[PDB]
Amino acid sequence: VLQPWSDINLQSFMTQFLQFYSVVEVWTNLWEHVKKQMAPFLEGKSGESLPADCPVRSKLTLGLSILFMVEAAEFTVPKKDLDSLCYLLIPSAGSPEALHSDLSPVLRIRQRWRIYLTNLCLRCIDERCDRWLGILPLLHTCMQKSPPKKNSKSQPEDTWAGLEGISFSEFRDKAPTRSQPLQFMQSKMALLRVDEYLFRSWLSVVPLESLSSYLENSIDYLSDVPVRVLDCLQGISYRLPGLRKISNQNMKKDVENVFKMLMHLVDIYQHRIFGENLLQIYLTECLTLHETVCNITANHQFFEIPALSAELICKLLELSPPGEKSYEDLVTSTLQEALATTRNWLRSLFKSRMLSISSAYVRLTYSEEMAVWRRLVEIGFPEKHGWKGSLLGDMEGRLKQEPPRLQISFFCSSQCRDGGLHDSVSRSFEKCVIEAVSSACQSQTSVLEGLSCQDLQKFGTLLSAVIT
Amino acid sequence: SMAASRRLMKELEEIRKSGMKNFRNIQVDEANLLTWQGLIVPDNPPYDKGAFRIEINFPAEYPFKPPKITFKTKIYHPNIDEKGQVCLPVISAENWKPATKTDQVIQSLIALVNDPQPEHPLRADLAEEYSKDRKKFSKNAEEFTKKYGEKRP
Amino acid sequence: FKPESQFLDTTRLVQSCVQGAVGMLRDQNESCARNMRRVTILLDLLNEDNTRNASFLRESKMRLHVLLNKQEENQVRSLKEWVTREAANQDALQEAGTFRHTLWKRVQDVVTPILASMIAHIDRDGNLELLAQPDSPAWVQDLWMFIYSDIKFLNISLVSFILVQSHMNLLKDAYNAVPFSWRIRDYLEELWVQAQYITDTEGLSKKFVEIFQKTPLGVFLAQFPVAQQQKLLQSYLKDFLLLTMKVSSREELMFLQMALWSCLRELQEASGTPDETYKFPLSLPWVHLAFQHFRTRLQNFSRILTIHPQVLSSLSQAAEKHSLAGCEMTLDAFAAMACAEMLKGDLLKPSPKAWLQLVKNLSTPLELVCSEGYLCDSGSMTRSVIQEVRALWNRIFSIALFVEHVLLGTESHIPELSPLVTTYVSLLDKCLEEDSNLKTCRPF
Amino acid sequence: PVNMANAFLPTMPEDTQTGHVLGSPQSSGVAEVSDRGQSPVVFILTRLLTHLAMLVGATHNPQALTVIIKPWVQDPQGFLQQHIQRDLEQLTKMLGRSADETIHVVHLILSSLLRVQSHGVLNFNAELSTKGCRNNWEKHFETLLLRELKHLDKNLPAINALISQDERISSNPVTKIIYGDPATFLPHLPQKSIIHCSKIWSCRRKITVEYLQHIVEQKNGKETVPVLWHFLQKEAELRLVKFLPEILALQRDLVKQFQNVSRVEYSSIRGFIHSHSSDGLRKLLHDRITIFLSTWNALRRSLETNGEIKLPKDYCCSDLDLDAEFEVILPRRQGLGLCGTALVSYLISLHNNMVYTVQKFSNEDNSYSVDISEVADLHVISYEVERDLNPLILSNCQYQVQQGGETSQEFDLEKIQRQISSRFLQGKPRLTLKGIPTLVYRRDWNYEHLFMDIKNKMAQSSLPNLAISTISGQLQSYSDACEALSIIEITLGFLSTAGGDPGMDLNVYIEEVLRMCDQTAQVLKAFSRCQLRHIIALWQFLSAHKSEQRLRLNKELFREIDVQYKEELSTQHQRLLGTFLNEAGLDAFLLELHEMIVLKLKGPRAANSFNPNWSLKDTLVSYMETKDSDILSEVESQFPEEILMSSCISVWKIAATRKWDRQSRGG
Repeated sequence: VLQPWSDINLQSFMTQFLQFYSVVEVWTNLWEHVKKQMAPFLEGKSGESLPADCPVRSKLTLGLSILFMVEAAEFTVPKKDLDSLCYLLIPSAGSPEALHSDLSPVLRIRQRWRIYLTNLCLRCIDERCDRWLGILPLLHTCMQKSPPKKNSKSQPEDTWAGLEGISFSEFRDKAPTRSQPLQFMQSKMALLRVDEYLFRSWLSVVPLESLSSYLENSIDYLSDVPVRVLDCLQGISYRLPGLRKISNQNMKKDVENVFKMLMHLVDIYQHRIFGENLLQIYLTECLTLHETVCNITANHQFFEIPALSAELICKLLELSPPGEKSYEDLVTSTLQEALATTRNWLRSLFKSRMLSISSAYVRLTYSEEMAVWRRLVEIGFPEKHGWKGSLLGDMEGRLKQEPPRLQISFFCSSQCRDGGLHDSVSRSFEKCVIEAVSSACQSQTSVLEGLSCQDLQKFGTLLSAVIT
Repeated sequence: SMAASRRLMKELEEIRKSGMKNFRNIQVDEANLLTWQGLIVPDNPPYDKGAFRIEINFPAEYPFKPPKITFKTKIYHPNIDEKGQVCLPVISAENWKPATKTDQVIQSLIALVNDPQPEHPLRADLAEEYSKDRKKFSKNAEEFTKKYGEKRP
Repeated sequence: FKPESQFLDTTRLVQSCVQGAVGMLRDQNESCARNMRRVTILLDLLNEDNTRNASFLRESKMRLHVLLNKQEENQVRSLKEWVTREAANQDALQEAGTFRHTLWKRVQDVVTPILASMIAHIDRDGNLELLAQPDSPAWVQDLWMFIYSDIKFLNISLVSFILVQSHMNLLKDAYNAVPFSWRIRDYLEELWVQAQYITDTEGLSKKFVEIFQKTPLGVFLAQFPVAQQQKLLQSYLKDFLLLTMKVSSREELMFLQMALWSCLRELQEASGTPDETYKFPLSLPWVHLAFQHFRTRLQNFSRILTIHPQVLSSLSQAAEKHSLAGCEMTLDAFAAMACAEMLKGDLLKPSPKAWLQLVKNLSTPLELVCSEGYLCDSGSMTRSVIQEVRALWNRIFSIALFVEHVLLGTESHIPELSPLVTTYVSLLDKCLEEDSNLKTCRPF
Repeated sequence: PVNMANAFLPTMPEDTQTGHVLGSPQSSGVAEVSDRGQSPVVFILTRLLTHLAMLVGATHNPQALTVIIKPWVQDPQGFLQQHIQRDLEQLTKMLGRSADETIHVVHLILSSLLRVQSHGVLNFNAELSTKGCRNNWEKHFETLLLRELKHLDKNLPAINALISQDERISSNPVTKIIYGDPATFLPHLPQKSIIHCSKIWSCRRKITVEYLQHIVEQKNGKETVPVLWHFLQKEAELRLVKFLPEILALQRDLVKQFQNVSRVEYSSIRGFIHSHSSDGLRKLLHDRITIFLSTWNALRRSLETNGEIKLPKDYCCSDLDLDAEFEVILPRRQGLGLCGTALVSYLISLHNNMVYTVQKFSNEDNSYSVDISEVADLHVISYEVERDLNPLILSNCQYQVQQGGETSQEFDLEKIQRQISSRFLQGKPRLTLKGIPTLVYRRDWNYEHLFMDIKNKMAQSSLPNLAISTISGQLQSYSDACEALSIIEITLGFLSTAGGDPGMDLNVYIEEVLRMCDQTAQVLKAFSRCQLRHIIALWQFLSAHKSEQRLRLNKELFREIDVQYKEELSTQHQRLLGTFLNEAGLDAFLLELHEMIVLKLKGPRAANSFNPNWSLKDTLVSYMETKDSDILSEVESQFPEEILMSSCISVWKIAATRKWDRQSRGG
């Protein structure tokens, strides 16, 4: 009766099945009967190759029919039947969206089938989860288009992915013993042309360690449309604040890899990504990403991730083509906010003094500190704004907190090496050194007695300071 | 806003008690003071044979936004179109000031009616007619006033 | 406002900003401006003494926190550092005096418009009066708290002088007897729409009541005593009357109240004995069902009350003389009967043209009520009642035709035949009593 | 046609709108109802003759008609041929006769308007340059068309017989069995029968609503049956009235869910319809928006002509679809949201006009009136023409026969009038605009409406001198002044939208009536001796006080106003202001000045009319007549005229500093 595929035939099918179930061990025999209908499609048959006695020709139609049957029965299904059923809902050979919109009038009514698909997804929550990912295309072909709003303004990640009924938090945060999603990704990669929500709903579910791979093997996809980088950033800044403090090397390298591929994918194509006055949303998104990534590092050794975030903001500002004064106000505001966020982060995570001696062999309490200061100032920002009159001032103020004599002793204690060929932090160090020498020589206490200070350039600077 | 309409009420009272002897039969609806209707009665020829009905609408931003004056009676002027719109420099947005009371506007527009200005016309052809042959303009305006002009009070 | 700090005294802050919040609300210049009543109501139930007040404080703080968190993500995070922004604000720092007074003032300014919008979305038509009312049964407070703790059920949005609209154009201190009227009305409209579209018109009532029992509101309401649900029932019925139908009267309010109750009772008796949906006969959605089954026979009835208010006075005794609203609806028929009696009573007044007008304004409702298909199914006694009502309506309709033709003509053209036509109309009226069916031979 | 550049063309709707603005012929809109004062048949005849006129003009020179007709730029030939096809279709649908006979009748009209040589068309512009001459020419055209149309039925059989006698189509066998000749010449025919006669098997016309319009306008129905004429004049638009309740429910739901300003992020209508959590609501709203868009498309042709609310033409130019923008359906009153509001306004206006005319014709009195807050399904006129109107109108077409033998069609207007009146049109009350759903957009922060509300509710009076002295001495600090300003502004907002007692001084009001707890006791001591009946005055004083305090120290006193008003005064103007301050009520003057400045000099878009070249006297006397009634002559006759409004906060600075010198250096 289900043939041909129409709303009237679907309604008659549902009524007839309801009457059949009302009138008529029974469902065991029914399932054993439906398995013989299932098998030919699993053997790859479709269309003419299907058995002549098969009452259903299309496969999504029989998938919907069996979904209706299992919904009106409230029973369980064997695990081997999950792969067989989920193979039947993938819209294979349905790459254009025109055929999806042509099949939509046969499936007009919207939310009851949403309910059945949700309970199918929750019923396939079992530990097979192999052919599940093909249902989201149908779960989004009858859903709203991509909302152009900002992160965390509209609503949480559930509606951005378009699911709103599946909790993927436990899968992204567990022991990854099932690597099947990656191979399925490289198997059915050409699906995402059918609709747009699939990129978001798929970035939501991919684990952290495989997100870099999922990112750089979509180079052709991002060349087809230079606007899904927005959604990649949306996903990253959605999942980032939820993840807590990173204290490990696995997450360290995973985030390094994904950020590195992010810079690659942003850089290679063109400035054309930032067309149609889309720079504002990109700036807001990169600011939120920087804010989220800065608040999850409190180990003084994961500075490189904020470094790449700062470099991302740098390159995003650099590729902006000149145009009104609104853009200049926007860029001043975003630079000020970035510097404020970095300043607050370095205020928060570094709770201790500096170069406490404690051993007559004075050494830094936060030894991996100078590299952090160098790395998070070397990025390029416009000189009309701060980032040079503010963070260098932070260096000056931090170094004016230490006693002149102890700081001078540490200044060439075989730690502050590697003169960076007019490094700005090196110039700040020389300035605070000459001020400390001036203060020490202003008092009547001897300053140089035991310097094991074989580096000669800073001996020269010290001598020039003491004479002058 | 009614804050404005209070000042228009004061203006109407003072103009009615003072009298103008040339702008008669003023009427207004009390539920909406922002629309005045009046009858221009000129004194100088060739416009001494009829009177002309006018309507002045006051924007809610009055006294500050200048009122807009339209002519409800067809009149043969080089300065007023068939739509009735009239350009008065004392009311133009770039020359408006709040102290300009409605009686000064009425006096200025009546004086302009009695003595047209061709250098800034709204009907170019009538300006050319006045400039190149005064007699033709005289007969045309007199005939227009005769055929379409309202009955004098 | 995050639950489990002592970094601020939130109750003190809300008592300080309630006045400023309520000061910015604007009614429509005559719609029972109750600003002083609102602020007093809030400040006598924003305390920590009673258990209901403590739970209300917790729920209101939760609402304030969620609204503030939703509105904070719009900021550029330079406003998230409120302390730093306000400190760098020399103007307000030297305006409010000491630095902590300045910080408290900035918190007051930030919070007051959100609280104003919250009060606008809470006191839609006097919903605070129910919490203010003493000795109110437990159901009022319980549904108020259930609605107040459900952000998804009641979305409160924020916008500057904000306007509050009167849904019912309520009279002087009407204070609709259900906590949130428009909210449940719209939610039940949506639920009925979903039921009516999911299934066809064969099992609509069962699916509607089942899907109302599926919502958390239904399962929460199911635990109340039967008497409390009954009180809820007539309160909901009267406020539904007020919201859907405007009425310039209080007696007619109770009259259509009884009419809709009798319609609900008749709809309950439409099914023989399903004994599954009959387990919940005293429920809210039934009222909606009644409307969507009997809308015509309600609205037409309202017409009879609006065109000719005088009939109401007659009806004020008719309910006493016949005990209407027992099993089904006959109240529009009673209004028609009393109206017909008064029409034959006054008859040719000093202005018989006015009599023509007051019979012809009301012809169409009595034509519509006396129609087939108008009553899908009812008892045999109502069949006899409707038979005699069409009989009398056709009788007085022929009388009205006779009047509006001959009495109009003689008074308009030749005033010399009135004493004869006034007796001949009486003769034809008295000769048609026994046979109220003109299709037969003898009446013609 | 070159001489007809932007000339007043006839047979066009008037709201001037010169030109040839007409929609695409392939539209589902109105039936092109007649204009204000012309019969529709004469209107259509004149319109088709004029259409042929510009068709000939365009074929002579296409560019002239391209520059005359506004919308299209491609070609006039197809557009005009589609107009002519639609005109002939409407002609053959309206006239009750064969299409060949309708072409015969139009040819007869064209030939009959040729022998009317008697000239009485005088006093009209040949260039159609004035509306009066256009109406005059239309009046002559109506007169001649009536004179020609009143004598056409006596020539149709004769012309048919003469044309059928043409001895070149007479050889064609078709015209014998078609154009009025017996078909008995065919040998393959049944024998002569009393039922198979030629006239019994003859064609007859069909009854249609347009033919009803024709019959009621040709019989002078204005004085006998005007109700039917008014009903069929706008029957096309009232055919959409049945959809009023659900679209009103749409406006109600949109207002209820989105009582917000500048908070909607939805861009497409499809997104809204498809972003709802209920499928029943989803498909309901789908059907409802489909009906809304169909009614909008069918009715976007008379709103810009007779609708009470003026609208730009940028909304009725593009057809609405499921993927259209979002703001069209929002019931707003400013722009692009006025579509549905104006549509429902026109629907209510036509309903009210019809019920009013019907009452003024027959009822003469009715008290049955209702708002839009209880609109039901049957309350509005709801009928289907194919099932309701057609049978009720066709039931009253009597046939009359004579002894000689003839079949005449006659209409009893009383019968059909009583039929249609006693079914739908009677029992409809007078709808009022009180309860129309509408989103609120603007704000009342400007603080003047608050002051006039205070003056309406309460009889405001001046502040006591002792009270003002005590509050001035009590509020000498700046923080106290700011707290007093905040509290008094809160109470001002409270009093603007609520009542109060003119007595009941502010202290007891604050302490318990709104139950505002104690912040500082000093402001309470200040409020101890001020009444509510001076509250607005108190505000202004205290406001000025605050800014005066900002003048006393070295802090910037505005920090918000535009830089175009922040400049110093000239030397001569300083001397003039000093000589003014020499003798004047400086306290009141500075109070009024600060009341002015802080309200409207707010920075950007403060120069909409406030051009910085005016004088203080002019603007002060322009303001002072609004709500205040303070001392007058001291600024009318003494204040200098050459003050250069641009630098007017400088005048306030000078006045405040001189007042400081008065108060402090004096004592």
